[PDB]
Amino acid sequence: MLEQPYLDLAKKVLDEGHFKPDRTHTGTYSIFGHQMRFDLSKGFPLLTTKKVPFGLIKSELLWFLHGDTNIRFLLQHRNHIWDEWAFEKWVKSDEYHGDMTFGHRSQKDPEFAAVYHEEMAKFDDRVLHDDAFAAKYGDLGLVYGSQWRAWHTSKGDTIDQLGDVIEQIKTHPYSRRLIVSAWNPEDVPTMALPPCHTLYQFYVNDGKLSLQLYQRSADIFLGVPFNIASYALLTHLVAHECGLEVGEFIHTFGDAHLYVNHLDQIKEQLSRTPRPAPTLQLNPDKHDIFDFDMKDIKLLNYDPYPAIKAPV
Amino acid sequence: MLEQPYLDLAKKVLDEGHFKPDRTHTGTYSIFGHQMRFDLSKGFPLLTTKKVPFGLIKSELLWFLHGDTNIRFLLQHRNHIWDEWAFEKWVKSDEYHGDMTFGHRSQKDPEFAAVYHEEMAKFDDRVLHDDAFAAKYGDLGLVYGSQWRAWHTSKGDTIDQLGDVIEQIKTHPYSRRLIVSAWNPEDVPTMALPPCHTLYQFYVNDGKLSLQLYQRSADIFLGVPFNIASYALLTHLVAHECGLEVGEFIHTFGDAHLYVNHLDQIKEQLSRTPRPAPTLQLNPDKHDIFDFDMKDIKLLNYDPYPAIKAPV
Ligand SMILES: Cc1cccc2c1C(=O)N(c1ccc(C#N)cc1)C2=O
Ligand SMILES: Cc1cccc2c1C(=O)N(c1ccc(C#N)cc1)C2=O
Ligand SMILES: O=c1ccn([C@H]2C[C@H](O)[C@@H](COP(=O)(O)O)O2)c(=O)[nH]1
Ligand SMILES: O=c1ccn([C@H]2C[C@H](O)[C@@H](COP(=O)(O)O)O2)c(=O)[nH]1
Repeated sequence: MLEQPYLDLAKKVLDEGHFKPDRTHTGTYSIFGHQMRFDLSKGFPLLTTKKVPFGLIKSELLWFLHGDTNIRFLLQHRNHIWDEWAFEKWVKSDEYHGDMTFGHRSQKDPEFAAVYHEEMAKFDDRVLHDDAFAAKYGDLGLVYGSQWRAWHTSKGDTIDQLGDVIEQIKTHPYSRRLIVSAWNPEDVPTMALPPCHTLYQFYVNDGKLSLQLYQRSADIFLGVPFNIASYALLTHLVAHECGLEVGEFIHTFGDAHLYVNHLDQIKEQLSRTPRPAPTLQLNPDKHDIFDFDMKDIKLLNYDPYPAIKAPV
Repeated sequence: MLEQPYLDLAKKVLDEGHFKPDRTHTGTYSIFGHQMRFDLSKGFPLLTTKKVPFGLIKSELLWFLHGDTNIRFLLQHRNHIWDEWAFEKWVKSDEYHGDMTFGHRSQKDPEFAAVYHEEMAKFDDRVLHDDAFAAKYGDLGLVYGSQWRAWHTSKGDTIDQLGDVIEQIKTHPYSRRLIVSAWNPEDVPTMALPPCHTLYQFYVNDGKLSLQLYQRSADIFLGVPFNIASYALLTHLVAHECGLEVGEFIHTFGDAHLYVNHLDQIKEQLSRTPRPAPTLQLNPDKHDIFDFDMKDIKLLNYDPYPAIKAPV
C-alpha cells in the first residue's frame, strides 16, 4: 500500500535500530541514512493507520508558502502545532507578569495543565487581537517561511528562494540545481530549532515532477506522519503551478529515531491494516500557489484509524 | 564486495534509468533519489574495477581541509582535476593575449590539443611561480574550501563551518545537528558551479562515526568513483581526529545520471570482477587533520583494473 514504507521504516527501527541518547534526555532507538519513496500518482500518502489531520498540514503549509512566520495566521485556522515556541519568548519576556520554567511539565503535573492551558489560551487570544503583542511574541522569525521565501542575504536584502526555483522549473525544467535549502550556517549555531527539513530539491523528467527531502532528524511516531504529508503536498502544488504531472516524493533521513516513550504506541499502530489511500484534488482553475487558500486543496476519501495519544 | 553498490547503481541506471536532457547538451540516462552505503570498517571503497588515483583524491581533500581555493596547492601535487575552471577566468581576462571559446573543443579538433595543452601548461607554470597571476587567475573563490572553512557571513565575517562541527562532535557527539553545508542561496544563482556536494552530516552512535552525503547531481562514470572516495576519506579523518572508530558512509543522490557518451565504458567496467578492498592507514600519532599532509594518509593494497578513457 502507499504508506507501507512508513510502516516498514517504523518496523526496521524497532527490529535493528540501536539505542541512542538525545538532546531531550529521553532515550531513542535510532538509525542513520534511510530512504522511502512514494509514487504520488497512486494516491496521496496521508497515513491511514493513524489519524493525521490534513487541515493542520495545509494551513501550516500555506503559512510557509506565504513567507509568514507569525503564529497568528495559524491560530485563525485552529492550528496550534507551532504554539509553544511563541509562548516561550513570552514567558521569558522582561515584561511578563503571571511560573513556566513548561513543556517538561505537561504530564509531569496535572495541576500545571490547568494553569498552563489558562496562561496559553490567555496568550493565543491576545495574539489574535492585540497587534503589538503579536508583532512581538507571535512572530517566530527564522522558521520555514523566511528561509524559503525571504532568506536573509548578506547585503541585508532578502531572497525569494522558493519562488526563484519555481520560475527555474518553469524555465529550465531539467537542471539538477532545483534546490531549496533551509540551512543557514550563519544562524544554526544560535537559533531555536536548526531546521529538521534541511533541504529539498525538485526534479523533472518526461512530464512528471518529483521532490526529495533531506530531513536531518525525524521523530518517527510524531514527526514523520505530518512531514511526509507536508512535503507530498508541496510536490503536488508545484507540479500544479508548473502544469507538470506529479511523480515521486522521496523522503531521505539522517537520524530517524523512535523515542522510547513511543514504543507501545508504534506497536499498536503496527497492528492496524492500512486502508486505500486518499486522492488529492487541487483546484483546477487556480495556479499561483503562493495564492492558495484552504479551499483550493481538498482531500477526497481519507479514512483513518484513530489517533494514538503520545508523550511529545 | 565493498564497491558492489556502485556497480549496482551503474547497472540500475542502465536497466531502468529514463532518458533526460541536461545543461551540457549531451544526453543522460538518469534517476532521482538513490542511496548506497559503505561499511567503512570492512576496508576502504576505492573502486577496484577501475583505477582511481588516490593521490589525486587526497591532495584535493587536503586542499579542502586547508580552506584553500587556489589551484596552486593542487598543482604542486601534480593534481590537475580543477585546472580548467581557473584557465577560464584567464582566457576571458581583459589582459589575456594569445583562441579559446575550449572544453567543447578537446576531442573536437586534435590540432586544438597542441595549442590548448601549450596554452594550458604555459598558464599552470605561471600560477606555480608568478604570485600576482596566481592570486588572480588561480584562486577559484567559492569552491569547497571556502564553504566548509570560511563561509562568507552577512556581517562580512567568515564562518569555520567544518571546524565548528568537529568541535561539536568532540563535545556533543549525539546531536542530529552535525551538518556541514556547501549550498549558499545568496550565491547559487550566479556562481560557476553551484556545488554538487550540497550537504553532509555526521552521526555518532556507540563508538563509530558515520557521514551521509547529499549529492544533488552525479556523473556516475566520472564523478562518483572519486566522490565516494573523497567523502569516505573525510569520514575516516574526522573519526580519527575525534578518536571515534569509523562506521558508515552513506551516499545519497538526487539526479544520478550516466552520460550517453559513457555507455560503452560502463558496460566494460561491468565485466570486471571486483578485487578485495584496500585498507586505509591514518597516521596514528597525529590528530589535527586540518594539519594533515600527504604522508599522514596511506592506502595499503589497492589493486585496481586499468583506467577506462572517457569523454567528460
Ligand atoms: C508532526 C509535525 C510536523 C511539523 C511540525 C510540527 C509537528 C508537530 O507535531 N509539532 C508540534 C505540535 C505540538 C507540540 C506541542 N505541544 C509540539 C510540536 C510541530 O511543530
Ligand atoms: C571525479 C571528480 C571528483 C571531484 C571533482 C572533480 C572530478 C573530476 O573528474 N574533475 C574533473 C577533472 C578533469 C576535468 C577536465 N579536463 C574536468 C573535471 C573534477 O573537478
Ligand atoms: O518536523 C519535525 C520537527 C522536529 N522533529 C523532531 C525530530 C527530533 O526527535 C526532535 C528534536 O530535534 P533535534 O534534536 O534533531 O534538533 O524534533 C520531527 O520529527 N519533525
Ligand atoms: O564532483 C563532481 C562534480 C560534478 N559532477 C558532474 C555531475 C553532472 O553530470 C555535471 C554537471 O553538473 P550540474 O549539471 O548538475 O550542475 O557535473 C560530478 O559527477 N561530480
